Amino acid sequence: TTFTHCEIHPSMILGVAASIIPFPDHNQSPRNTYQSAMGKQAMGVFLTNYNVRMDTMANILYYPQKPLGTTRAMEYLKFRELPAGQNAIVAIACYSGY
Amino acid sequence: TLSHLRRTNTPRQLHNTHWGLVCPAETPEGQACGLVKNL
Amino acid sequence: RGNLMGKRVDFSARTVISGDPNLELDQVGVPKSIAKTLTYPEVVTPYNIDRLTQLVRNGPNEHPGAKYVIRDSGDRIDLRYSKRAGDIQLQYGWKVERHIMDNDPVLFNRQPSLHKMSMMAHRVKVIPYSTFRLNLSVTSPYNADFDGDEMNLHVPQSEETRAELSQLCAVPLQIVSPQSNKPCMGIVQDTLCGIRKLTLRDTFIELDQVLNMLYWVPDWDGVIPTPAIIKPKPLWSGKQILSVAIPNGIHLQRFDEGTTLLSPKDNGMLIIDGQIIFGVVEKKTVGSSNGGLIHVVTREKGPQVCAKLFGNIQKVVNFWLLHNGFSTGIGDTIADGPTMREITETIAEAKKKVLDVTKEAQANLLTAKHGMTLRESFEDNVVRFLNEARDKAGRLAEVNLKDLNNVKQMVMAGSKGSFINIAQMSACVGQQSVEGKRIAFGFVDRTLPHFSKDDYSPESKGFVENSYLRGLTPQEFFFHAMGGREGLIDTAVKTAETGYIQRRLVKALEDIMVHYDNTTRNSLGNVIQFIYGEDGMDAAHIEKQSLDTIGGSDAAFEKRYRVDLLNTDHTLDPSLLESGSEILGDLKLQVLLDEEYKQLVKDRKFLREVFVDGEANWPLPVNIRRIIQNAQQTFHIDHTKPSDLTIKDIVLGVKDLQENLLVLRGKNEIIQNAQRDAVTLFCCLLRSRLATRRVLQEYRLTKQAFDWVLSNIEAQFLRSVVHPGEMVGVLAAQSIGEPATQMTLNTFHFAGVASKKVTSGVPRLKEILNVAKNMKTPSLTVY
Amino acid sequence: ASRHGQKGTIGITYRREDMPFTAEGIVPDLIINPHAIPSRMTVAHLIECLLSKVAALSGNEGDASPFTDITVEGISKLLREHGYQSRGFEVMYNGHTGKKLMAQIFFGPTYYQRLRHMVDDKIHARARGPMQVLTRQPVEGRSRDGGLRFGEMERDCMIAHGAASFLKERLMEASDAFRVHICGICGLMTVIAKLNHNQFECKGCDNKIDIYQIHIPYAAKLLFQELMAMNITPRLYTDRSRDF
Amino acid sequence: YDRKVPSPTGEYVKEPEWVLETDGVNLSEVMTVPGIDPTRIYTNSFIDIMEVLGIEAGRAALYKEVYNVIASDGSYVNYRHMALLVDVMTTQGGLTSVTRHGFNRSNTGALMRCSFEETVEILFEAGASAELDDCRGVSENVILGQMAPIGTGAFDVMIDEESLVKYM
Amino acid sequence: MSEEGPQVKIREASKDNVDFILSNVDLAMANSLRRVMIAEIPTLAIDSVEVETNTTVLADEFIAHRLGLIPLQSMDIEQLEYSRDCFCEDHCDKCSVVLTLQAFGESESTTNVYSKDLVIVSNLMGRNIGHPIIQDKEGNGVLICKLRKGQELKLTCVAKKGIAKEHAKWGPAAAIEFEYDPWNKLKHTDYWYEQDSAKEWPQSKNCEYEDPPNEGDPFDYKAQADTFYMNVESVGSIPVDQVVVRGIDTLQKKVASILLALTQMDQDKV
Amino acid sequence: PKDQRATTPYMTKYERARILGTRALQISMNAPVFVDLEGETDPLRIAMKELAEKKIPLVIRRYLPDGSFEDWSVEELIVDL
Amino acid sequence: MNAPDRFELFLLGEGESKLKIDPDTKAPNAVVITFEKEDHTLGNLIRAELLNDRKVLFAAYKVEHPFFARFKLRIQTTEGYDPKDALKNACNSIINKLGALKTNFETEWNL
Amino acid sequence: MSNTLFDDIFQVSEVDPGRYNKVCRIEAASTTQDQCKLTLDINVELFPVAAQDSLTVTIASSLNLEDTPANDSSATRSWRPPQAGDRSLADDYDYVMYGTAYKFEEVSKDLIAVYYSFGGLLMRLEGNYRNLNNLKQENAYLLIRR
Amino acid sequence: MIVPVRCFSCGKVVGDKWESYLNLLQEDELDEGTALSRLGLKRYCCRRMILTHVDLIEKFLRYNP
RNA sequence: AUCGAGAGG
Ligand SMILES: [Mg+2]
Ligand SMILES: [Zn+2]
Ligand SMILES: [Zn+2]
Ligand SMILES: [Zn+2]
Repeated sequence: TTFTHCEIHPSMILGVAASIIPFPDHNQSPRNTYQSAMGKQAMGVFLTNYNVRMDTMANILYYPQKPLGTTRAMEYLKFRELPAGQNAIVAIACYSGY
Repeated sequence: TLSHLRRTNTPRQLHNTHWGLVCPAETPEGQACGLVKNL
Repeated sequence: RGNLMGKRVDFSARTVISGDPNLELDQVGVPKSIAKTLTYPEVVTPYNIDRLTQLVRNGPNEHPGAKYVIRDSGDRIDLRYSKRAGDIQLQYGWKVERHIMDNDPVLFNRQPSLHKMSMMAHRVKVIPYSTFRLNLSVTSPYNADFDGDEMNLHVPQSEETRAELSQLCAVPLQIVSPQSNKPCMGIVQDTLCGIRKLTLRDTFIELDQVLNMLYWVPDWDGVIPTPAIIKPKPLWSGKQILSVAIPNGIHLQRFDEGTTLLSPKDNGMLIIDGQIIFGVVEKKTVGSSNGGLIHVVTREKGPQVCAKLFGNIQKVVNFWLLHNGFSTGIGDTIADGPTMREITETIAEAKKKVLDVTKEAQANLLTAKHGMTLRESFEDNVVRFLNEARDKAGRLAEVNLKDLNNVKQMVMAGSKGSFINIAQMSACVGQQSVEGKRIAFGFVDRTLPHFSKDDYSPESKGFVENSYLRGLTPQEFFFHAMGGREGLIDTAVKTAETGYIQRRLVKALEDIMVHYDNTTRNSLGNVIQFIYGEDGMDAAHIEKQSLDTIGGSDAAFEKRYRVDLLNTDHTLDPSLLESGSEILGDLKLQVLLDEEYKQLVKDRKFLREVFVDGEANWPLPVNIRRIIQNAQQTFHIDHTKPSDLTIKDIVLGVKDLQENLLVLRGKNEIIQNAQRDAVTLFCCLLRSRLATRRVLQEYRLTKQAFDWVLSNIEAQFLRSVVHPGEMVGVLAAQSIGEPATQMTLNTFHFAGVASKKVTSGVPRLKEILNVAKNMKTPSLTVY
Repeated sequence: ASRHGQKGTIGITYRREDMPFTAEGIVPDLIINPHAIPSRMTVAHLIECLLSKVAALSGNEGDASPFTDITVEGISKLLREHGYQSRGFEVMYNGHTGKKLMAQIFFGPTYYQRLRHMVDDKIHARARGPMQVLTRQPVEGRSRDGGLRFGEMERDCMIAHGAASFLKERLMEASDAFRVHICGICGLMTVIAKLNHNQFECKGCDNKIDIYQIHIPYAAKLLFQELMAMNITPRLYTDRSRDF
Repeated sequence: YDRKVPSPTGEYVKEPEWVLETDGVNLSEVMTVPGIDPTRIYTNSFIDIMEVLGIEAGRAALYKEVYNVIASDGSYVNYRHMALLVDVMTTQGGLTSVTRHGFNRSNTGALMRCSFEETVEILFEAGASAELDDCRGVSENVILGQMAPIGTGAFDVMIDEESLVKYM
Repeated sequence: MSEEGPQVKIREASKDNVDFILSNVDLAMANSLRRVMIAEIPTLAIDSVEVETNTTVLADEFIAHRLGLIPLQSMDIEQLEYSRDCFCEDHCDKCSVVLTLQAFGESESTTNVYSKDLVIVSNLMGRNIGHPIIQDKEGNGVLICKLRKGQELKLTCVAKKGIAKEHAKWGPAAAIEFEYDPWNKLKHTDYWYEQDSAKEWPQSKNCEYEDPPNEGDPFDYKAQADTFYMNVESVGSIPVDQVVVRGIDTLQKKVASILLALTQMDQDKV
Repeated sequence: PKDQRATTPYMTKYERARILGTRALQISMNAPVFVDLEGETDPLRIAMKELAEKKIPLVIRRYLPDGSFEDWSVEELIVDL
Repeated sequence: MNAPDRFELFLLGEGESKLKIDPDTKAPNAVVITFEKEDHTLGNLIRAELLNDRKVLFAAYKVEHPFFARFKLRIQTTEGYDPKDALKNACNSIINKLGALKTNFETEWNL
Repeated sequence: MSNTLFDDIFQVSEVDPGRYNKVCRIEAASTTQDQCKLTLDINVELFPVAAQDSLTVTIASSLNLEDTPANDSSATRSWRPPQAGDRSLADDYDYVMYGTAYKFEEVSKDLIAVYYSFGGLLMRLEGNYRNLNNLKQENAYLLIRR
Repeated sequence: MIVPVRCFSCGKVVGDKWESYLNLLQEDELDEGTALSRLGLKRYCCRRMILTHVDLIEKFLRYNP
């Protein structure tokens, strides 16, 4: 009953890469870290004018898609504006064994 | 790119006082792990 | 260290690996582009000139082509700059640097190379695409995965080196590791899981499904087995079809907790003559365990047959699983209502207990434990309560999971997963910890700015009440992140530390070898061990066996080993022998029986002195028990008929075997004495295993079967003896260095009777190998 | 890789005709192994999928923001309202036979990221090529047609295997090999090998007769010469005088 | 602590006994304490158990502790490998470490010693002391491309005169 | 299998849909038919693009890729020579269809380039093929790309004959629904459940076409799979009924070809 | 010495490996084969046949720690393994 | 890079006949037939119909590896019933049923 | 077909589907021969059972093919599909299983027990004191009349 | 960057629905879910092709070359 | 050619 301040929103403790993870608090810690590294490795549109600038090694997805499930942080990181991946349909199952 | 712009290279554990100031999850794997932190 | 001890080499390749269940254990899928690139200087002879001239005609643009041709003059003909593909006539003695062909022997490995198993020879299979393809089961020794791992090829150039690899480094030959005295390869991932499901009691297979499964087995003899059920429907059990993969003559009996040879649980394991008889097949049976199928087959049939076993089982099971299916999802992590209520009650109860103690500690009523302070006594007791709570909650969830639960099934099979994984996903994640402690007060008298000062209530110091399913709350999340951080750190540090340690051991023992005198020596010729391993035998041929005479009461021993033809108390039942009525009262045979028994009594005395803890299970060469079973089956030992064995023949037969075991072959008393000592335990095993009653009542063998057993034991024993030239130095160094990489304990997480604040894991290993004068934890045990 | 630190590579690709399918004719784009879950405990990965399906069916954006009041039960309720199994399991058929699979499959939309690192820019193989001028030893680097390093650990294992002739081949025949003449009197590489008149002469020992040829790795030659550079002799003898 | 004790029946029966686990080591005095069984006292110090009892006791204890470390995580390594290690570390009558002050301080071939840690610091000594390297070790033949003794190179395949005749 | 089998019943039908009840057939055939419709029916599609002018945002091959996915009238595809069997060099009107695309940002506003803007140049010889399939109620068949005022695009396309096994671009099936044993009577699947599978699993729409199983019934182990519910779609290049008929024809030809092979060997045998 | 050979009478896996390798090499060098080539063209397979029939014309010099040695012929050695 | 040609999924190559019939040695009246450039889209039909023939003792198939469009078929029959002819009969049977399928669909469609 | 190793009638005292959806553990006792109890795992899904049911249980050993005695086709030689059920065949039972043998456990000499097993489904028959016909030979066809 | 011609998972042409899709959202002001339904996009494996599409080409055309 | 940085395993 002596509170002096209040967090604007718990999720703000996360950084850029961490904030694009779905339900971070339902993963084992190390996995969120691993994703933080993976996010940096993803392909996608970097700069809108990438066609103008000449550079060494650009990796542009043909058809970038929004994350069907997003975090509110993406509103400020403009991830929806410049996403990096696709909404693939997946099946978690043992099949041919490959 | 944003991960560079918010990058803080220390010259290695998640100290309690990091709460809210640097990201708990974001860190390099091995070597500089725990030393390079992101805001 | 840079250019001499290690160096860059030609005739090599590197790329990403991917799994391929349709390859044989000892095969490797090599991309056409690599097969085209790398070459081999095959010599032109009267037995291959036909093929080689065709390869020249094919040119250097085919995955069955060739490149440079070497003349006797030493000239190298570059086929990329030649219009004489069909004009060049090869002469005998020339060489043709052809492309890599199927079944070529190549050396294949993964970095870092921690042990022999990381370097194995495979048979090349030229494939499309651009990854190396591997049989799932070979990744276990490589320590490989398919998340982007890369492997190296080293291609032999001389005929001598091809032979050397194919006869020494071939995968099949590495199935049983000398490191831990067990198999290092086995059935894992999907196949392992699939097998469990396949061999379940309720698994029955339709006719046409069976026809395909049988066809998949490469070694199927074309004989369709009669179905378990013949009337209403011709159905085959999963056990029946799987057993087709297993070779004839194989016997195995594990026998688990509640196994009764009829248990409704279908636990344990019984295999007779290659036929699966009883028990669900799981990790314990077809895993890397040395008490399982993989080991037995390797020993009984050999490396070549066992390699086929891997292929046979995988092809059948993977096919069956393909047409069955196996998945997993969120529902598998969800416990029902009642269960979750009990979980929250368990957590709440523990919290109450922690609170009660907290109050007592605050009230200065809590008494310090011996050997520690009051404050840490409190800390200790609280952690204990919270750990117990986590586990109890986990068990509540576990117990109430249905057999349908896919996660549960993977855990039951033993293919990825464990109790704690279920417990954390479905129930309490548990108390987080940093450096073996609860979350420390990084702020003044508190862990976060969200708590008041001086508050030790479970959750304030890292206790997580929620499951991964339920989700962690901000504070729990952060505390969890802190625990995760130190974990990540340790996984980095330990590779630097164990990498160094491993190298030091290998270098230290680099030149330790078994010489032709059977003595272990270094470069200087200094004797390390007069007899390698204090027995002179190869670890790869050692199996854990039971020394029956060590245990049991003296009375029980007498009942099982004393024979007295002069007194009815221990006289053999006449019906045991064809002449069992003639031996009655035969003092001369009684003398031999007295000799035998006397020795067996001495054996108890001796072994009681050697193994004071009473342990009867020890690693000894030659699984005699299994040998006996082979005789019982091979000769159709009818246990209702009197045998033609003679007591004299049994006693002297066994004694003769002992004399013909050999290890050393010198004539000097020094060597002869060493020989007598070298085989003491094995002889104790022989005597305890092949006693008169054991041979006549328990193992009612015929003279033919009995003689066969003795000659069989001899042959196998000789095979178990270590070969000269063996690099036991490096081998031991790798054997000790490798598994050290699994020590993530550091100082705790091993438990004991006293306050175990004892340095362990890698930290302790370093103290030992460095011979530190100031160890962190001295401790003296006084009795 | 997914958004949950779940990496992987494409083991094999199948045409739609050969892959599992739902009653509705929906065929997976990417099949993930069940064994990749239970040990990693990436529950969020599973949740994202469930939520994503609801989002696709309802035609809106899902909210996976960390610390909210969104629960699995809420999500599953919505899914059941769309006529699908509440926990995301769907009955699928075997693409090969068309027979209904015995186990139902957790199936739905998710989000994967194509990562940098492609086998086409990693695969490497070379048989003879550019060697470093210093040590005459295959150069370093995939892009420069370099060789692969047979490291200390790799030769250690060959020793453990007992592959003595293999090491000789890989350490000398597969790179670094040099014929050098050694003076029998003083085991130094000072012989003037006049390989055209068969004249030798040690000079300093005046040995024009008792010399021998050694097949040795060029790098080892450099070692010995670099020792000579420090006024230290490494006298190589071909006749063991110290019998025992 | 519990311990199996061969009962009067001949069969081992688990019995309990009081054991005093102390913090610190001082065998020189503890062993003489009245009421204590001086033959069962066991420490963690190799140096102290060696100095008090001897190199064989030290070596035996060395094994036991190596064993404990490996066994502490539930893993298993064959006795034969662990025995070899501790035997090598105690061939000199003391405790030889695996460091440059243990392994490198030996009488073995100079071309092998220098491959571990110290390099010219060893080669300079070899030069000044006119050390002769017998070249029958491993590294000695690695560092010059010869078929080192070991495995297929531990013997020499040849046709002698007797067998030549027998092979015709 | 002797003619008195496949009883085809149609529940619903439209230009791009045929809802089937195929009873009295072998499951293997029901599936084989499903599979052959998916990937062994020949269609017409752009398989080569010549880029003359491209000052647009999109990459040359990016556009070429998109063009190959545009569905072309393939009604008379059987009258078009399969390119692999065409002895005529490169290509010709007998085995290919040539289309061109010309666009320029005449307006200052974004100019849209549509598949409707493709123009057939080669001689169709009266064969009903090549015409870009337009099912857009606005007439604007598939958007190829957007175009800025000062930009220009000029392409020449060559469409060929092929099947989905070669590339997904050739498929016409789109999607095929397939289900049998609405009510789990054959026990081909064991429903996963956390309480009551009868309530947890959604009842299939096909269940209304078969009487519910009784709890007093014994497992009818003699029963076989039969009565397959299917719904074949179409991308528009081939009338949905032709997708099915031609799929069936394909299987007949496939079996006939191995039958022929058997005959050929017997002819070559003594 | 000829007699009193203290080393094993069995052929070791290392001896076998090198014997086959060196013999196979000779075969690949177009040396005369002492067994019937029953469709055998692979030097190694050919060598293994000779090993089985003890036709391989080789002697193993087993060096002992002190520099001495024992000569054993292929025919004398017991090719079990 | 080193990806295979998609034409190899259905077009016969050089020296590749459509069928190759080998005789089994593990059992009497049994053969193994190799189908080139042909997966179980067709293969599964063949097995299914073979198992409807009461004179066939064994009928099964397998695709040894998915990288290659090849199909192994094993057929065992009773004495006198040459497995080759058994297959020929299965083909005739399948075609006849397909003919009816087409006819019934076309009629149902028209109506 | 040609012979019988055992022939008696049992009444089911208990049925236990220990976490099984098809197979139940049957505990039955022989009528008349009160020294002979029978334990049996049976595919209930395929062949329905109930407590207190009286079943006729035999073992036999005649390889039940098609013509007069133990024809090899069932044991040793590829098993032939049905069709020949229209020939000499002991198919007048409502359930048939082909099994094997473990060991003739001897219980308290006067008491009785015998070997057993059907591809994973187990049994335990306390067959009469003699069991002389009931040979160790694994060939066995548990025949049950409903 | 323009809408994928054909659904990745089906081959169902959705490259002619984008324009009208936006109209349903703007001119008609419908919920995205109902708009997708109005387009005939029954299967969620096709709905996602439009639902999560990012029209970047409009941004690219803002540059003058 | 060295030198540092970013990563991958
Ligand atoms: Mg990996
Ligand atoms: Zn000189
Ligand atoms: Zn043409
Ligand atoms: Zn779709």
